Amino acid sequence: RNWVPTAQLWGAVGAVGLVSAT
Amino acid sequence: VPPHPQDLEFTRLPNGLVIASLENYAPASRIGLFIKAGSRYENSNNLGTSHLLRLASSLTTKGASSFKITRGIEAVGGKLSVTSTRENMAYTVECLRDDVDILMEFLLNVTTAPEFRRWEVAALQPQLRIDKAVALQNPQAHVIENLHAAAYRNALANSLYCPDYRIGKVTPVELHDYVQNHFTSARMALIGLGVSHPVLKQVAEQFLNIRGGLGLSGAKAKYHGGEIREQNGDSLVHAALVAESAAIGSAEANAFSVLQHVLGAGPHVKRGSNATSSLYQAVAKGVHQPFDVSAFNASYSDSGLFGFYTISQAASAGDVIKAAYNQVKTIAQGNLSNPDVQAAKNKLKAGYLMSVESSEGFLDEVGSQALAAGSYTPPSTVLQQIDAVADADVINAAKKFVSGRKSMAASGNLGHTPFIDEL
Amino acid sequence: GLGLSGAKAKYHGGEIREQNGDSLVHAALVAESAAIGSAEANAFSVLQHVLGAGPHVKRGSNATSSLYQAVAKGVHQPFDVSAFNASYSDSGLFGFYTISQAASAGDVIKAAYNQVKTIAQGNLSNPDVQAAKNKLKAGYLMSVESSEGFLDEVGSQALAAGSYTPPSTVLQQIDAVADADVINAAKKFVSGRKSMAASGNLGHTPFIDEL
Amino acid sequence: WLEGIRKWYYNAAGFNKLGLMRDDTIHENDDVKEAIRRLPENLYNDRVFRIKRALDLSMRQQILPKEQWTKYEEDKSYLEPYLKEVIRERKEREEWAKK
Amino acid sequence: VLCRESLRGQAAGRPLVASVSLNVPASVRY
Amino acid sequence: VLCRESLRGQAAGRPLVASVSLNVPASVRY
Amino acid sequence: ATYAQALQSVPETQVSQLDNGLRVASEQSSQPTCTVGVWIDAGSRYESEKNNGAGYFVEHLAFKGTKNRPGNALEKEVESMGAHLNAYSTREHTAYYIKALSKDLPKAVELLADIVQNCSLEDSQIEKERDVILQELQENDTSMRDVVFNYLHATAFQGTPLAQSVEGPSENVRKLSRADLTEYLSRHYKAPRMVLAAAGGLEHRQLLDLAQKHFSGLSGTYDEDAVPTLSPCRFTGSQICHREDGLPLAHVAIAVEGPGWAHPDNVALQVANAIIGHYDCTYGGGAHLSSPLASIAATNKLCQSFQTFNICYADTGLLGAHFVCDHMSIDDMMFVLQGQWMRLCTSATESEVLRGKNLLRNALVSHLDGTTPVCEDIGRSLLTYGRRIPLAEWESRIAEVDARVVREVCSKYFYDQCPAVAGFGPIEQLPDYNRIRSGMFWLR
Repeated sequence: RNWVPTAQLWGAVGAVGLVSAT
Repeated sequence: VPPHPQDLEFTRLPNGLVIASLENYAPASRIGLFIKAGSRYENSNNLGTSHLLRLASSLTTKGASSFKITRGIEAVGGKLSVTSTRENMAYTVECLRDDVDILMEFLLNVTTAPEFRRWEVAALQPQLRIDKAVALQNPQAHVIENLHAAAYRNALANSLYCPDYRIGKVTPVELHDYVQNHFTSARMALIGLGVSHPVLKQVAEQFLNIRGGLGLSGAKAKYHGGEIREQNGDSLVHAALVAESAAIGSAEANAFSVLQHVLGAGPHVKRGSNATSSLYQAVAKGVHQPFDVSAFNASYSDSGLFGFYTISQAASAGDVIKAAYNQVKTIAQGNLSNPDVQAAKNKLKAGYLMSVESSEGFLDEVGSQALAAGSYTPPSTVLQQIDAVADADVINAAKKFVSGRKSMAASGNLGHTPFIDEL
Repeated sequence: GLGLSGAKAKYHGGEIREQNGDSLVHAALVAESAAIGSAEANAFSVLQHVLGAGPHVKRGSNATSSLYQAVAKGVHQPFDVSAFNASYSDSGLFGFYTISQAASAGDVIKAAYNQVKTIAQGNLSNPDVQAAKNKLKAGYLMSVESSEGFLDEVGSQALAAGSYTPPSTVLQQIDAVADADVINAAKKFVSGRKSMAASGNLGHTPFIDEL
Repeated sequence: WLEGIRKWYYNAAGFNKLGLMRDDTIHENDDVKEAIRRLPENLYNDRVFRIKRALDLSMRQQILPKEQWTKYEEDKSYLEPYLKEVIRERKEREEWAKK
Repeated sequence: VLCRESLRGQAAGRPLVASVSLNVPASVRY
Repeated sequence: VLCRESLRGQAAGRPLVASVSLNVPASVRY
Repeated sequence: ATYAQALQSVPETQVSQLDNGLRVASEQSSQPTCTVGVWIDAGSRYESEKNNGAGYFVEHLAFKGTKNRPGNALEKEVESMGAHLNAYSTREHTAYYIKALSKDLPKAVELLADIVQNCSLEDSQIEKERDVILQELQENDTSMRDVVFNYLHATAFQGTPLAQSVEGPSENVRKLSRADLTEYLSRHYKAPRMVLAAAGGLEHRQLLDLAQKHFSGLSGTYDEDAVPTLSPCRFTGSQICHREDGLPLAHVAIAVEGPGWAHPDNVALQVANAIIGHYDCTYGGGAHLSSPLASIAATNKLCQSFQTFNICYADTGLLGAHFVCDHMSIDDMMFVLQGQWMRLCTSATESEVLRGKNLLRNALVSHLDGTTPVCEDIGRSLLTYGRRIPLAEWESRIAEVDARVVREVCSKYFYDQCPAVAGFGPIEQLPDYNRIRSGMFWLR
């Protein structure tokens, strides 16, 4: 319900961060 | 625009149960099941059983679990209360108009079909040590327990709160039996507000038909004379001195009830000096301190108490009680003008009309009468009842106080607080 | 300040009844006896021993005890009753203490009370008093036997009077108590204002006015 | 029908040789703990000893004499009626929490 | 409590009535 | 505190007298 | 009939206005007794650093003899007629009112007009009420419930009028002159700033005749120069920690800046505070209670009581909560409470919001029962809202609220906001302000 936009944003943070570090 | 007032309907079933609904057209509903069950119908053995039963209203029933009762009522914004007197237990539910059937369902489940599980009752035992200790912060409460204890012998001498030794000792079997004996048709009375009569009658026939032993003449309020004096070490010295008044059914009750208002009943003006109060003015002229005194009047279907309550310093109590006592004695000898009674009657009948104004007080008054008599007598007749009280009845009531056996109870530093024999 | 003497033992009549929820029902019923200085004290003290003072025989049935025999014939249970006697330099209390079941207390207190009332009216032979005096004066000599009790008795008198009066004179004091003094003491109990105290399950345990 | 092989499995289980009933060997959890807490003094203090004795046996690597073994017919299900209610109340709380 | 003004009204207005509830705090009316 | 035999003598022989000490246990005589 | 119909069929409140400025309002019923009174935009927020405590003193002196009815003649006359007379002072609203028989309505309105307009203010009586207030300020000092709330105001609205207590500092009470009281009266007690409310069995026409005949003597305009209008008060996120281990239980009051009387959000904030709810140790439900804070607090026995409040003023307020607990339970209570705020801001189920609505639905109808609460509602509504709001309008705004609205509104007022915190008692455990401020947003 409410954690869908949060988990998507954290999903982006993790994705772009893993792309950043490597 | 003013709306029309409807008649309070009334039905009494063949099995003995009293029913009374008022179609209010209100936003809220207000339903109560009044029962002749309370501190008095306990005995020497099973004490504090009404107190635990009063607390246990949300415990698991046969039709609904404790969880379901709490959450189901709260989810509709409702609330289920229990209001015990010495005589009567008033299980009352409140809610919106569309959620009636629901609150009623839980109300009936609690009152007709409770389970009283061993572990749930055992879990609830320490709550009555709390609930007692909360109320006993008001020293009024403990003085009144001691007053009734010392005034009567067996029946009304039972404390409303559980005796301290009985904390933990009340059994689930005693609750079962206390319900089975007292929560019965001839002893019960279902009141309604903001609800149609036929459904309330049909529900009362369908569910509230359970009849057992103890119906219903009753027990004897054996009046006695006593004094218990609890040394407190408190800031003030709370005390009370009463004698046997009349029972609620007669015109004598109204004479005592008027005499209460002739004397200092209780203040009307915020931060006033208590002007028209008799007792306050009698003691004020005598001793010059911070104090309070007021006329205490208890009336039950069996018996009643009347006198006054005094609050004072260590030494002042001696003077305050005597001066108040002498002011009761001076009115007893026909020193009472007609305007004093005519004011007091107006204070009483106004105060009565104000007490029935809010629907909670109204319902408590309809439920009072449904048990006490088995009938309803509307405000106008009560106004006539008050206005018809003669001055002679007030002087005779005041005289019955002084002549009759005395019951005293006090708590504080009582070094200069008198005994009954010293009066 | 102060300097000896004292205030006033203002005697009254009262009853406080503490609901206990106990196995037994402990209770006591007394009236104003005499103060320690007079011969009336010795009459009450003899009257205590005429009535059931306290057992002498280990595991006995309390034979010569009056109160125990009066209640035993009435009600058939486990009980105990005894004559309670307090005497001070100002005032004193006398009566009896009852221990019993819930329902038995009503019978036990009445039957014991009636046995005090039968003595008070005057049924008392000379051997009863002469035994009781012998019990008392023996019990006194036994109380002063151990040095702890002796010292407490010498210290009792040093404050109470300001003097010492050796055992032999106390024996004479006891033996000189007439039968009339015992009947008058027993009568002063019944006639005088009453003081009660009870604790237990008191449902069938009477008030003072019910006596 | 297969009450036979049920009775075989009971004997093959072997907790009866230690003098334990079936519900003494139930794995504790939040429901069982709660059911065991709800037990009245007698059944609690009994299971206490039955378990206390069975552990003492298990220490010594022994079992009871054959007559003292628990019987499939006389194996009382003392814990069930409580545990059923605890589970049903939890299911109710979950079904209410669902909405 | 402390002075005479606040101390007014405390004296027993009526026989005490104990109320307990599911929602509302437990009170002792009069 | 079960039979009549042991229950004899427990009735109050005299006014209670509280003794406390440095060495000896605290007693309540009569 | 249904709840929605009952709301529509409820008696419609009616308001008239005198030429001199006074608003006159009424709610008619079939009952025989009634409440009638006077509500005034006056109190602590209008007071200043010189004359703080004026509104209280006046309330103290009000019911002592008027200029035409001296000493305790007013007191005797109200008492002897079978009626009650009462008063109070809020920070923004002073009010006097009489509860009486409907028959007695004309005399009641006259005695109200007499109390307001021509007050005596006897000098010998000011010197006695000086001691009475000095006693009463010590009576409030022992009440920990009040002390912590006055501290909450003092620190929430620091350096502004709302920080001031309604009773005022003991020094002002000791030195407040008759010149200050009379000037405060002459300024603030006037017709356009006042409302006459009534409720019971009474005719609006008759009340308006009584108000015209007795209250039209009040002035209706300014001297062109001394008309005080409310400057907005600065809310400051801050803490006050009256450490006192001698007292038995710690009281904590934490709040964020409120909406103000005007804001529609208030409804959603009342629903919000209803979800978190309130608890006391005498409650029945305990472990099975709906609001998780109460359930958790009941099971573990964290606190004796807690209560969520929304104190409202003209353009601001205090939205938060209050709790009373053991000295080892403060961190936990705070953690559950803030946990509930953050939860409600971020995640709010449709079911619990419906419960929140129904609690508020029931609260409105429960509160407006009897004449005195309805007369209060009228008198307060006209000073704050401007008009009386019907129960149907309230229901429209409650039905408007769903889960998304509660989240959008709770998160607006509570998420990542500095809260005003007030602690009195054994508060060694009371979390550090940085840790409290860290708790006002989430991990998330």
